[PDB]
Amino acid sequence: GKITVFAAASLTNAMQDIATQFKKEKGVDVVSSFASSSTLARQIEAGAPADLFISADQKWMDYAVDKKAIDTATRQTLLGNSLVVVAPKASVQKDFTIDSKTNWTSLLNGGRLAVGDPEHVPAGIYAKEALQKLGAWDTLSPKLAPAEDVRGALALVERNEAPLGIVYGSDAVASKGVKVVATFPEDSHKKVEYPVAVVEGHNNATVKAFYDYLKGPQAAEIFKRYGFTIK
Repeated sequence: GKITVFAAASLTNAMQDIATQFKKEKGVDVVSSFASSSTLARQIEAGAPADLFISADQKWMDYAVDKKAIDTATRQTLLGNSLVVVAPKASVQKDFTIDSKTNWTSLLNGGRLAVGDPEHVPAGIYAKEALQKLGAWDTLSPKLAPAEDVRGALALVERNEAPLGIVYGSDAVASKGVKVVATFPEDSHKKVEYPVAVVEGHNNATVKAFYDYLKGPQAAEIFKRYGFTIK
């Protein structure tokens, strides 16, 4: 039959390849919707008939659980990731270090810093927490180029519409157009974690077999090659 997965936009390439292999080996079509985890959790609350939800943070899974929208016994942390700064591939921007004295103003040179919208996109929330911790937020908040999800922020940098952007380490792996120029210290922000859960009322043998496959070795291979860490 058919399975619908709502997945954080950073999972795009990994989930597409997983769906391909799952169809090949088991016959079932997996159709994913990719968007900010916030948008997808709100769609699920409203009644969108997703079978599985994978969030780029604990926050928006918590939100869907609190709304009684999730089969909570299935909830498990699946993946981790790093938070990075990226530049267009061709840019001459050097690697730099991120600390309380980083000269963000200098690095941007009058350009914007592409981010997932920090009002709700997990990549933006992680970014804001870090820049607040580091004392850079009041300097950088006027210079942001927010995006509907972390892949829209990635696309701004790819197109050299922003000279730097904050995206996940895995997003740099997926893109042929950017390179990593810095990594946020892990102690600057909450650990990046992706919970998966079956959506309430969607726990049937078909959906459950694909849920199990996500936690399995074929999926793990694909996730690792796309720059996710396996929990």
